[PDB]
Amino acid sequence: DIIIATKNGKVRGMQLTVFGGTVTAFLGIPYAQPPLGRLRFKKPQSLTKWSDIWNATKYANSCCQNIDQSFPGFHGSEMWNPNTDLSEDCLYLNVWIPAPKPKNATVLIWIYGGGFQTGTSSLHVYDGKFLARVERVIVVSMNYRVGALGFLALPGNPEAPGNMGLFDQQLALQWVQKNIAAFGGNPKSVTLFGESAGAASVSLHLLSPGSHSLFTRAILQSGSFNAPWAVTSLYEARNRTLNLAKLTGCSRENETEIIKCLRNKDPQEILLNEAFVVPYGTPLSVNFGPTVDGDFLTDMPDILLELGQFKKTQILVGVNKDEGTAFLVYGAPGFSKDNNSIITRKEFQEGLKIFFPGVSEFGKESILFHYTDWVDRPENYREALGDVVGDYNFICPALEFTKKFSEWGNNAFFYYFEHRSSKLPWPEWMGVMHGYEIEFVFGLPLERRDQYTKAEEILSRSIVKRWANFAKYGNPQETQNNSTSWPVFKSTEQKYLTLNTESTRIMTKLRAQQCRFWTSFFPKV
Amino acid sequence: DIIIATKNGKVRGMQLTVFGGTVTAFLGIPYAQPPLGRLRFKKPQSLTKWSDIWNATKYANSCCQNIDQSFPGFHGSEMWNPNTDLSEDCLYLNVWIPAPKPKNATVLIWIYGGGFQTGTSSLHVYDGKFLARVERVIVVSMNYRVGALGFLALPGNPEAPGNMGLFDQQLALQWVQKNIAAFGGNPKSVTLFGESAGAASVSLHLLSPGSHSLFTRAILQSGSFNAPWAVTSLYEARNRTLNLAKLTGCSRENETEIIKCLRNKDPQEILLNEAFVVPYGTPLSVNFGPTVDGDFLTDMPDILLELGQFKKTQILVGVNKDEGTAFLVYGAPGFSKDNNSIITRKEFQEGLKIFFPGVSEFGKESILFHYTDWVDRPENYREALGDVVGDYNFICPALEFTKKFSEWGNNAFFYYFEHRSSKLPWPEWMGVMHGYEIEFVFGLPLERRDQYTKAEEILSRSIVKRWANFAKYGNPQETQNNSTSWPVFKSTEQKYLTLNTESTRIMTKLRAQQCRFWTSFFPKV
Amino acid sequence: DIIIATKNGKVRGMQLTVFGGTVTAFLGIPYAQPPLGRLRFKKPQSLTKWSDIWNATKYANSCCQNIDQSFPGFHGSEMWNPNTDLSEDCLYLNVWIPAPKPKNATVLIWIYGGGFQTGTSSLHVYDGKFLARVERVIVVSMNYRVGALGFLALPGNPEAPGNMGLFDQQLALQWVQKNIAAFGGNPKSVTLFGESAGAASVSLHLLSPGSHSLFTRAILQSGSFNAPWAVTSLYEARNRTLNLAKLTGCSRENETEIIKCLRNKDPQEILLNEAFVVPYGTPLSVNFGPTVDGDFLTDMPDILLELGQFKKTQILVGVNKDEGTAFLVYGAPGFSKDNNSIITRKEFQEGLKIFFPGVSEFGKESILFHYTDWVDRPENYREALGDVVGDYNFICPALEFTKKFSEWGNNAFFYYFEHRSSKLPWPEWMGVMHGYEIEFVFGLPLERRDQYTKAEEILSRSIVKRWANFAKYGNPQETQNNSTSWPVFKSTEQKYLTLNTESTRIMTKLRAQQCRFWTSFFPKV
Ligand SMILES: *[C@@H]1O[C@H](CO[C@@H]2O[C@@H](C)[C@@H](O)[C@@H](O)[C@@H]2O)[C@@H](O)[C@H](O)[C@H]1NC(C)=O
Ligand SMILES: *[C@@H]1O[C@H](CO[C@@H]2O[C@@H](C)[C@@H](O)[C@@H](O)[C@@H]2O)[C@@H](O)[C@H](O)[C@H]1NC(C)=O
Ligand SMILES: *[C@@H]1O[C@H](CO[C@@H]2O[C@@H](C)[C@@H](O)[C@@H](O)[C@@H]2O)[C@@H](O)[C@H](O)[C@H]1NC(C)=O
Ligand SMILES: [Cl-]
Ligand SMILES: [Cl-]
Ligand SMILES: [Cl-]
Ligand code: NA
Ligand code: NA
Ligand code: NA
Repeated sequence: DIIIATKNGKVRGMQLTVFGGTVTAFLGIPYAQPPLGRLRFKKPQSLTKWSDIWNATKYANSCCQNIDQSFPGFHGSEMWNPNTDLSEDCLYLNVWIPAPKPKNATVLIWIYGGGFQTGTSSLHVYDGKFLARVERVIVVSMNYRVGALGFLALPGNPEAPGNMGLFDQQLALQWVQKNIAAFGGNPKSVTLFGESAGAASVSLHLLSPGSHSLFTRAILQSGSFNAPWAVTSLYEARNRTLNLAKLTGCSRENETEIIKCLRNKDPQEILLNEAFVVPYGTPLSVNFGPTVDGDFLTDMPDILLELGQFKKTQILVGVNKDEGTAFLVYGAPGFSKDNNSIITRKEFQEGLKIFFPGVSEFGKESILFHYTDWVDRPENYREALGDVVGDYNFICPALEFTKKFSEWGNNAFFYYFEHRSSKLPWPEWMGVMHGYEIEFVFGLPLERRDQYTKAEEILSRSIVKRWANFAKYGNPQETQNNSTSWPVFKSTEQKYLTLNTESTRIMTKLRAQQCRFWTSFFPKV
Repeated sequence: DIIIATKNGKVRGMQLTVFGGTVTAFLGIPYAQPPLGRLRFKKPQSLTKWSDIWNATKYANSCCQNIDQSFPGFHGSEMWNPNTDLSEDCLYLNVWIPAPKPKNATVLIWIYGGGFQTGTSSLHVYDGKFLARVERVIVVSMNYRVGALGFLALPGNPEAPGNMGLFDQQLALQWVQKNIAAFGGNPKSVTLFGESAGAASVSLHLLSPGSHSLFTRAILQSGSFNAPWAVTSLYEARNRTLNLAKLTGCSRENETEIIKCLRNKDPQEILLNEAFVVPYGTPLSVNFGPTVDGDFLTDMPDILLELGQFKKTQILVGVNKDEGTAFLVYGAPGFSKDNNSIITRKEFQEGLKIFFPGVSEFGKESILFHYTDWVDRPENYREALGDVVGDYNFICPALEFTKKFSEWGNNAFFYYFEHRSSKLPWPEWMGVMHGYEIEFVFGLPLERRDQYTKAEEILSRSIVKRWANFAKYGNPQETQNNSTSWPVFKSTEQKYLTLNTESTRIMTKLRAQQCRFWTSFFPKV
Repeated sequence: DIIIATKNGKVRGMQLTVFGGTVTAFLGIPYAQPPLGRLRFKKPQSLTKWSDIWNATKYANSCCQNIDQSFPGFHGSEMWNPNTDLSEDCLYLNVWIPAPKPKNATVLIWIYGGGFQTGTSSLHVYDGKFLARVERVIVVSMNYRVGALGFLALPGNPEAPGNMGLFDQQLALQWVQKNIAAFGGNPKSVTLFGESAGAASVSLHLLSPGSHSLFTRAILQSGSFNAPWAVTSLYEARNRTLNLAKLTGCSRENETEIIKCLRNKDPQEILLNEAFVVPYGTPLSVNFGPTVDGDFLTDMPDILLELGQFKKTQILVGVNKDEGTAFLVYGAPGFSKDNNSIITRKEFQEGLKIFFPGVSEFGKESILFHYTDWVDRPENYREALGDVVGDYNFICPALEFTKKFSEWGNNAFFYYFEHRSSKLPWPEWMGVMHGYEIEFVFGLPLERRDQYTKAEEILSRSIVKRWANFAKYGNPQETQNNSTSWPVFKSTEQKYLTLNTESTRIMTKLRAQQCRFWTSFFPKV
């Protein structure tokens, strides 16, 4: 058996067989009072207490959230949908600990992405039992509130202050500071890692003075708060909150009255309306996300970043080669997972309209300009629109974050993931898609039984070791198997490392031309 | 009289006449519960307590261990055999303190070598009364468990977790932190020094976070954990533990059952079997040694070293000119202490087979290649095989440890001991053998009565002062008698200092060609 | 009235009129138990306690000590003799505090010189009322034991451990740490300053870990522990202690018996014998001085200095142009204060014999060599012998101390005092004598009534300000009156500053040729 005495009381885990060995899992440990009723929209409140043993033996409810129904039956999209019941009663977390119980293990705290609107920690690709087996770290993950239930903002108003999902994340990190030593974990050795919105959330914990002391280091996969989807401004947030009240017929004179009304609405009505709180929204729309609440976040993050006002520590940051493709089949004309999507100039022009709703005419023409001069290919426009979307949304904000961060003294490591999963269910033209490094990081290809190639095992093995070396030692080398040394990202040289199954290479200045466009010029339009 | 009140209770020492003066010795102070019975194989447990006075007036039991019987009657080998009764009841330590009682003396803590299989602190060449007389430091030494009784590993299993000898060492350092101030010693000024396995153990205390706070600085004579004999991997350890169970007919389904059985076996049966737990073993075999227990040692030490995860402090590291010769007369064909051992190519080839059991055919041919191109000498092959064995085993791992360590900021000093003791009982062709600087460090030649030359007195005097200056001031200069300044070992210049009776010289890049072979190339084969 | 409540109880001071203003003096505050009887030769014991008010209204007893009787009636020498009753009951100190009572004044603690054999703090040239009036610092001075009563050594023997005068000094600094805040003084802003043996004592407080925390910064006028008169080695000390026992017929089997006997002898018999405990002694002889006691001082100070083992802080160090002249009229042939002492080669040769008793023949010839090649002057040999004595004894050890100290990172300032007091009672050929900057430092020429020139007032004014700026701010600039900036003494450039009534100049490499002789070469002979 395996009871562990936490501050809140005792909890039971379950033994897992992994790679001829054992991991102990604690699935579904509550970390907050369920945010129901009076508590919906509020910050997570400290969890009651309890005698008797809590069975943390299965994954807990996933938070309310709209589901991706664009490809029913399709593993590509469906692997991302919640795989446990939705419920507002969702403030739970998971612990994988090596067997035997470690003495002082480094801890990795995963924060899932999904645009701040969706996601859950119980996804198969977020399963921590491998990292715990293989690198002997303890892996933790938590569910946090998404969509309006997690980010509805009416700032300076504790009824719905904004940022509740982040404070959920924070409360979980805290639970780790208070309880992980009982699990053989070292609260002084915690690395947050996360992907996409998850990566952005991690970068926001680097800015939140509330988070400073609740972790050691950070990893950002395909996301950073300076991405253009990451932060709703106070204006658009308030607009959106009201727009929502309107659609639920919860418009009121008084603002606490609006909240009180929104709290009698049922999750579904809120979920159903979340979509049209925005004018023209895109496949990247973040209807309810992080804002400048003057609590988690004290100023526009761009200012804090520019001015070195953040946790001084090492970071590991990275993006995938074809970041933007996943999004083009959610609205872009003549794109389809089911053919090769050779599109015309005219179609390219219309897709911009889709990704840059407004965004002026000249703005769009300037994107078309920067992106349509070439060594002349039917796939030209198709390739270009994916690259427009990844660069603007993922790659360039990540390279600029690394740059800005690194300028203040800390070591930074940058990777460019370029391996297309041999099992990817999406078609070929989509390439190395957004989110498809995660399974490498979590070490699924280490599982011989699971239809990955040998080369894939090897590559995941190495990534898994670099991630682990990073968390434990702030240095993501793989020192034993005669590997390519990963250099720090300097402003000036901007070296980054390439991850693939063949030649792993040191390279400089990723997307140089592209990012000058997006980073210098584009904000001005 | 001379009682000193320790935490555990009072203890009595004895006055020694030394060099027209007095040293106070405390020999055989218990520091742990005797590791007998239920406790065999476990970590050392905190020592009972006691009223009445413990007489620490003679050296205590030496730990169980196999004896070197290759030259009965021969002082060369026999000087190393235990010179007190063997017993599992062996967790004792010794204190030499200057008279009069010092006010705040720096402390040197000796850790003996002997391959982790043998050794004891009561050897005549480890006698601390000279250092205490001459440099007025307090010298401490402890016995720690060797062989399986000290290193039997079944990891994650407190019944035999591995590394018990190291935790013995650690517990002794602790006793020093808790008690040495009562002896006029400064717990804030402790230098660990040790030789061979002892040197490796010291280097492992540099990695063990458990040891960080229990000492100031370190000296490594002819040994470092990155030597190829120093660390048993988890695999080979477990293999060896089982192999042992098998030979004692202690194979069991359950693993605690295996330990329980091994604990009813008598030390001798365990001692007798320890040898053939290994396939083809060599004269350098370490059947039961340090492992990655995830307690004393959290990861492969090569990684921690490579990644700067160690105590930041000064080190003094060194090797002897003819490190490998001692081993060739324990199995190498046509070697003998009793003639000059001119050997043939064919004999050289066979000796490699002896030192590199397997180790591929090409591996051995590459050693023969690197080592058999010369200015053409009958002693060629004889000289070459000694040099193969010292370089691989002692010199190159020590130079690489210094290099790696020094890269993180700390001052490092490197010496190359090249004086052949005028009393060495081994023959001439063996040169400046492994272990034969110890008597210089401990200052035996300072003893006029003892058949050393004047030049030898002088050289020991100087070494003794440099060691002392190192421990007290982290700088191993001899500042008064117009000496050669010892420079720090930098990566890039790699200056080291030569110790002999004539010209003491500054030199660069010891065994440059040789170590590139062993350090870069050889691990790959 | 003016009572101040110290830890020991209340004390009364007296108002002084100074420069149209008021200083409050506390003269003769006890700081230790009187070291009489059982206590003679022991370390100073913590002072009883007391109700009622101690009148600290006049200078207290000066410590036992032989008097200079070479010029009865002569102000030159007699200004140095004790000007209060001698008594073993002499452990007293003085405080000058500005009126009105300061809020948080920097404190200067004067330690007098006199070869460790003589001196007292109540000398007119040590009067702190001016510094207190003019720079508003609090000035403290203490009497400490001199001669054998203060330095008799029998090391490791608390009956007479050596160094009692230093521990007297230390105990006084302590009294200042514990009590000066009650006097409006800042215990965190204490600068020790002292001259000659006093300067050496200051430099020894830089080495004594016991002193680390009892002061901020240091000033060394004409003295440093590395001067050849400053430290008696353990041998010569013990020799001297026994030699003394012999002359008092206190030779005994047992060593505590020797002390017990020496304690029934009356101060005079001890005082009378102190002189011939030495073979051939010189005018610079220090019969009983600092030793390596393994308490105040843990190792030969040369080693600690060479190895950076000292308090890291700023120092201000300096010497006078004609350091050695004062000594030549105490034994050197054909020298006299009463004529111009043109001496012959032969006389020069004999004076060396006087200053370098033995000291080999070649040693003396090498001094004559280095010092007798010139632009050919009858005063040649007379000038040369003064310069031999000052360089060896004062200048070169001070320049080398500054050099060595400064190499470890701290700012150092060096001055060369070159003004001959217009009132000096010694004759002209003696030039700028040893000890005759003190009156400048203490600011006597600020006193208009006192027969100094205007230029002298100005120069003292400036010195007094630089000293004050040094203590308060660690930087001895005089920033207001368009002065020459005092540069830090670097190893390499060795800039020092010249103090005189006309051109104050920056200069490099004082006595370059001379010190290489004394510093490199001479120790070898
Ligand atoms: C690619 O497919 C696009 C998507 O349209 C829908 O899916 C395809 C596969 C058909 O089943 C069609 O009935 C649906 O409208 C087409 O718009 C696009 O033109 C096709 N492009 C090609 C074949 O290159
Ligand atoms: C050196 O001796 C080797 C060791 O063999 C043994 O010891 C010698 C001294 C003899 O007593 C012999 O009976 C033993 O077998 C010999 O193998 C080797 O050939 C000898 N080499 C020489 C003389 O150069
Ligand atoms: C300088 O005086 C030296 C000291 O000797 C004594 O003092 C002098 C002034 C006389 O009063 C004499 O009776 C004493 O012996 C003489 O040794 C030295 O030769 C004199 N040198 C001169 C005049 O240049
Ligand atoms: Cl690689
Ligand atoms: Cl030398
Ligand atoms: Cl000036
Ligand atoms: Na542009
Ligand atoms: Na090679
Ligand atoms: Na010379």
